[PDB]
Amino acid sequence: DETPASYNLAVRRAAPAVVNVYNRGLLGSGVIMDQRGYIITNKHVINDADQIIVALQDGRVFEALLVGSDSLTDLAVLKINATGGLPTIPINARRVPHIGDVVLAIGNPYNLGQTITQGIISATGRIGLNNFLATDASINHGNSGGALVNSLGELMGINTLSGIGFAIPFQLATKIMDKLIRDG
Amino acid sequence: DETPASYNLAVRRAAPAVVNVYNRGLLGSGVIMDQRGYIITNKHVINDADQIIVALQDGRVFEALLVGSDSLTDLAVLKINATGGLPTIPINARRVPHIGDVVLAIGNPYNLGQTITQGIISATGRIGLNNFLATDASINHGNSGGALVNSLGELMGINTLSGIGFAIPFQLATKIMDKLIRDG
Amino acid sequence: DETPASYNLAVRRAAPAVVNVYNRGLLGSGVIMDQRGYIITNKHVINDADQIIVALQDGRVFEALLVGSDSLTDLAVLKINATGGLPTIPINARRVPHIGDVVLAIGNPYNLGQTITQGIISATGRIGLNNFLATDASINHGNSGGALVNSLGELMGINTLSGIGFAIPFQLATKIMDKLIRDG
Repeated sequence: DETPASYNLAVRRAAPAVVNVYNRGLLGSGVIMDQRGYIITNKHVINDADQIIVALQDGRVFEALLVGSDSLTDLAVLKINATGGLPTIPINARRVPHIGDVVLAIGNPYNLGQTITQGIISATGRIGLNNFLATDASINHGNSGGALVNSLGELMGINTLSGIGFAIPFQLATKIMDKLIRDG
Repeated sequence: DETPASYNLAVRRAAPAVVNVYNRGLLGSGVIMDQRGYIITNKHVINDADQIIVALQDGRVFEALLVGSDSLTDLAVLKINATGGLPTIPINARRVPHIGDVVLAIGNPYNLGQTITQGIISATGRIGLNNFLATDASINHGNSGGALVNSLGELMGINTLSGIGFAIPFQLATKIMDKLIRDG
Repeated sequence: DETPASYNLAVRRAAPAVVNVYNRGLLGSGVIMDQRGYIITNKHVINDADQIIVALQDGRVFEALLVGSDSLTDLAVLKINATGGLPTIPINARRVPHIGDVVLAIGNPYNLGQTITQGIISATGRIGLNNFLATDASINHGNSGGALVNSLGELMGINTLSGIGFAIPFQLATKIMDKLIRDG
């Protein structure tokens, strides 16, 4: 008949880029950022990791290398052997997230698998030492280190644990990722 | 002046079909499925029921007959004496629910009466023995056995208790209802 | 590229009118209602207040006078010295809030500052002595006494504490405010 109001479009372009992270010693989410095979995630996920294992929604499974992390922003960067065509998380550094914007929270809890929740940008600004993004989309261990995107699928932030949920603005998460790629 | 974003349309066509269920010995929700007077609900609602009483939003009140239930899917089917014109829950078996679709949860808790909550389809797939639908719309005893419909009002599922809520896909709930109408 | 689904418009026209309320003896939210400088809030906020202090999002800070309150509806009315141009909360007394309508909850918790959450009108009707509005938007002490507006920004209600949140219909809140301006 007609067309149901839906944010499925955003799911198809963003969700395949979000990933499951495992420990395989003798669990959380992550986000493929670029073709080079760099993935963002959370420290509390990969701490004391023995072997890091990444699993995509297309069925591919890799062993990840821990590039570097940042206790301050709780973020961590992994590195997998990028092969032929990787799903990457849509990014627009020219986009200015506005408060009230619709956002989808994407994460693959070890229980249910990939789960999309819906809310809006509740607030932004600074609250710490040196920048956060608040949202009423459910944000727990199940989707921590996951993506947070607008109705267009553009990456707004990386779900974090710093009725209200938090994310790290994609603009900051980028900078942090880039610096962690440093190799003194 | 202008027109507020609203999913009221879906409410007008679906909500009148959702019903209050009572015990009247010496409480939950249900859904009128067809003109014949068949209503879907939950087992944990009608278990050990003495007299089942159905109440519509138009003010009509019937005594319901328990056709049959299914402990596996927690569903149950009731039967009331369908009179002149019943409100039935819109159904489209040609509709494929997509993840991210907007959905409304409809249920009449014994406290507040009919209550509509809003979310999206978080996830689908299988997780049990032989099929579920996950959503971030509030789903509790207040709306259990209630309807879950898209922005068009089309039935997506039957609220169940198997920050995340669950429903039984309308495609499966149909089959289950049909089989329960069996009378060895 | 394109335009993200967003209720930011409603934020820009309504949010500047919502206010922080402080005690400054030796905390909650409020809503500027009219140019005269009348502000609505909650009793449990200004009870036993020594000095009431109002703070706008534009940086202006006033000392408020308690006009009057109402234990029944938990509302309270303050009065600040309206100067040149005040931000007032959009009001449409010709608008009929429908169930399913999108609504934004606006409040400035003492912790995070102004926070917008999103939901819909779950239910209305009466439930008390002499009229409420239910919604699945988060409603806590952080946004109590705050505004609740539709996607157009029009005031629907005043967040109250009477998974479900409550507000006082703007039509009633108006009448109550007007009567409290009485001075026997």
